[PDB]
Amino acid sequence: GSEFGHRTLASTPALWASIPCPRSELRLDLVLPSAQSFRWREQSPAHWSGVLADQVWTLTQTEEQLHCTVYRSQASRPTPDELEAVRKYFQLDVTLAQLYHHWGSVDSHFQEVAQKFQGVRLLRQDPIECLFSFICSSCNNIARITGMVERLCQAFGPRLIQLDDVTYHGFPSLQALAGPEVEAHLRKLGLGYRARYVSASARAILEEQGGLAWLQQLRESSYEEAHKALCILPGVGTQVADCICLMALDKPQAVPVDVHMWHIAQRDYSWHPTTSQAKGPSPQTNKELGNFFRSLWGPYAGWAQAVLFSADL
DNA sequence: GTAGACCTGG
DNA sequence: CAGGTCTAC
Ligand SMILES: [Ca+2]
Repeated sequence: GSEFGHRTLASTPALWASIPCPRSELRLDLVLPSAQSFRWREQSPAHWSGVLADQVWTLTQTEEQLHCTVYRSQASRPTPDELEAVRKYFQLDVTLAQLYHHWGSVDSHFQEVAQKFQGVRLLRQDPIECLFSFICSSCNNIARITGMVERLCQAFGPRLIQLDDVTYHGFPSLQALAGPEVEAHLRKLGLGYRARYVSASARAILEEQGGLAWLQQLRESSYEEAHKALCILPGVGTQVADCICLMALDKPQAVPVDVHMWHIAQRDYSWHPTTSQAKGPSPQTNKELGNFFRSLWGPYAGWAQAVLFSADL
């Protein structure tokens, strides 16, 4: 009975396991729907379900605990090894209290604004999902992006399991996305011109860059190196590259500059371009603005930016 | 080194 | 009308 549908902490207590984690270090309601990953849904109030480490999970938290439950057979509580995967996904080793202190210490503005928005951290995402999810972010809003990514995974990703009327799918592989007629197919799913970038980048990686390995090892390369490489892919400009660097390649100093960030820079810092004579967003002015926040916040400027983006809603 | 074109739900 | 990327003078 309760053995069907998405679980909740109450309905199947013996199936959940917890990870010590204070809400000051993580607010699911601030991270999961914030445009880092687009594959988490709050199917039950305060409960988020999505694919993590190739399996489906539901997560919910109390004041000091991050409660997790996994759907693989034979119903059972998450093993310690599995829970680890959750910890790594949320990079729980990176201490938020420490980062907030540092940023608050060097930025009076961050100071005030951050008090009301604690728990905003960066998800450690898979390079492929992050690469194609953000290729779909172009001239698009979170709601539409979520739909496109969803249709995309349903059509080309492996079927995992079914909860209620939701069939979860793993993210498509490079082979799948590189397949014949993927573009036309993606266009039917509404991805528009982005359909072409998805197809083109899948093939470029597989047939020109050396495949998945080329991408995966960027995590060991330098931020400037990683950012440089990523920009080779079609549909991947400096902005989506920074997103990938920050979100999947362990480059915490990466700062994706979009119009949103410009608004923050102008309104909350009275910032203006020093180098370029261009007064608005341009390849040159965007690069600079990114440098501005890096010198202000430090080695984790990217994480700091996420905090401001949350409080800005 | 700065404009329209690219797609389409609103 | 709306998060960028791409390419033409
Ligand atoms: Ca490119």
